[PDB]
Amino acid sequence: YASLTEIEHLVQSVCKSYRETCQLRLEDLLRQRSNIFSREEVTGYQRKSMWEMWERCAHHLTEAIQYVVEFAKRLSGFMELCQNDQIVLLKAGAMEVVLVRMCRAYNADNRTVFFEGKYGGMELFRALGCSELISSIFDFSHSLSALHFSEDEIALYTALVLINAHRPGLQEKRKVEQLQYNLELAFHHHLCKTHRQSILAKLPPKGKLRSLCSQHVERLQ
Amino acid sequence: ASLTEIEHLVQSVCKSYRETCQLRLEDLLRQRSNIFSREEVTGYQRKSMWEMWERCAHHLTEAIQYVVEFAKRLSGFMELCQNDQIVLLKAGAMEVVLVRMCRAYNADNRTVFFEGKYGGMELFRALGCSELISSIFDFSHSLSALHFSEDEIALYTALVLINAHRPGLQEKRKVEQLQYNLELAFHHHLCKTHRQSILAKLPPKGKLRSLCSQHVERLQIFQHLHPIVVQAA
Amino acid sequence: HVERLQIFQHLHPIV
Ligand SMILES: CC(C)CCC[C@H](CCCC(C)(C)O)[C@H]1CC[C@H]2[C@@H]3CC=C4C[C@@H](O)CC[C@]4(C)[C@H]3CC[C@]12C
Ligand SMILES: CC(C)CCC[C@H](CCCC(C)(C)O)[C@H]1CC[C@H]2[C@@H]3CC=C4C[C@@H](O)CC[C@]4(C)[C@H]3CC[C@]12C
Repeated sequence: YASLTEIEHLVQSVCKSYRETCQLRLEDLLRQRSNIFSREEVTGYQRKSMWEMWERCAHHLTEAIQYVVEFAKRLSGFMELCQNDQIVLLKAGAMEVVLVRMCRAYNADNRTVFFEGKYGGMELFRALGCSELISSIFDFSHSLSALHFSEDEIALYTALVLINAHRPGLQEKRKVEQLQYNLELAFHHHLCKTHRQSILAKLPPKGKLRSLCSQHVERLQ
Repeated sequence: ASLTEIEHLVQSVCKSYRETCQLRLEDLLRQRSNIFSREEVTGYQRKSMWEMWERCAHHLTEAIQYVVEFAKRLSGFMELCQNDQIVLLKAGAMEVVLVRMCRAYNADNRTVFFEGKYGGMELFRALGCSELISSIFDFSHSLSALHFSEDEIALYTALVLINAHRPGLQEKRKVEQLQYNLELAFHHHLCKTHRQSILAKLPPKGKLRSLCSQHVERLQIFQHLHPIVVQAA
Repeated sequence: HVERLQIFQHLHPIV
């Protein structure tokens, strides 16, 4: 890139890409916070078979991954990567991006997540028999809520979750590095322009995204 | 090698198609009297090319999903490496959609089941490519002449997919082994049902390819001027 | 990791 104005064009493009593919608009998530499942509705979910709850969740997770893939395709140089690397980057990082995106759907005031039109807590998922997995991701969402992530910060952050030249299997590792280094500078530049460089120490640590998703990537479908 | 294993392969490939045929033959036939009226056809023709492309791209994308699902259930396909699976499906998935189309094509009145009703090719006027549309309507018409059974479609589209000559395969021997066993299943099942007469009436491998090559050029310029995102199953 | 295929199907839904 070799200039600071091109980096700003990157920042704006990454943020426009995320605005177009964020799936659930933030302002709509916020107004919906007062819309919460009743005890009867929660009980209806808990009586469902694990198989029905898994089919619902697999559906919502597939749709979520689709929006992430669309986000990556719009990242400035992602489509210039060979097809192998685009697949490697997405299969390694799309779950993690989905987990980062979940903090927008998460209400820390009552520890509920937007699920199928309303907010509910983790007891909504009891039939899955996955208390610790579900509990791990509400807690992680709870941590990220404290950062009060803006939309552009999430955009820039999830771009770096995907464009990670450390993913094993990459055929053109150098190309991804140039993409990664420029996105990193964009992230740091943008944080200084908004006086938000304090988040850089508060982000989730190395491999905490990987470890949380690697605990979930084990399921029979 | 035994005929017991070939017959089991037949039964399995047929079961896979039944579960991924997307539209039940019974429903397509029962819906034949449900035709778009002149005004509804006018409504389709008044649409912009972009609105027609978005709808068509949506229904085609859904069609591909069912074809991918059918592939995954073919005995031995998921034992191929990830690269060869991708190679086979991208060379073949559209060819399979073109074959599957003849189930939704009524030869009596030259209509296709599209979005709930039957209509002719005039439905797609807004797209501005009546030559490409005529080609696939005529190809469907020819396949309809054959009265493909559901199991003939299943076994024939399996071999459209499982083609060891696709460029870029890494384990061509493993695909060769799959293609041969499917050829045995297809040829045996034609004898069991006394349908060996369709082998010579099928379109040669080049006609599906040439017909789909004619459309993929218009589909990629249309997809990159504005794309589409569709829910899965 | 998502399987390579599903990830391909998200990348190119029409190919
Ligand atoms: C690493 C995680 C991301 C894994 C998904 C967790 C959870 C269910 C897990 C079931 C299992 C059997 C695997 O244990 C899924 C189910 C539905 C998902 C939500 C669907 C839609 C959205 C909208 C999107 O804008 C942000 C993310 C969010 C809220 C998903 C979060 C993850 C959920 C709850
Ligand atoms: C098979 C392809 C080689 C040809 C696609 C033709 C057409 C769109 C053409 C627009 C273009 C700009 C490319 O000229 C598509 C659009 C909608 C498609 C149908 C949707 C669903 C089904 C059900 C499935 O069970 C069998 C096939 C069928 C009928 C599709 C046929 C092809 C259609 C009409």
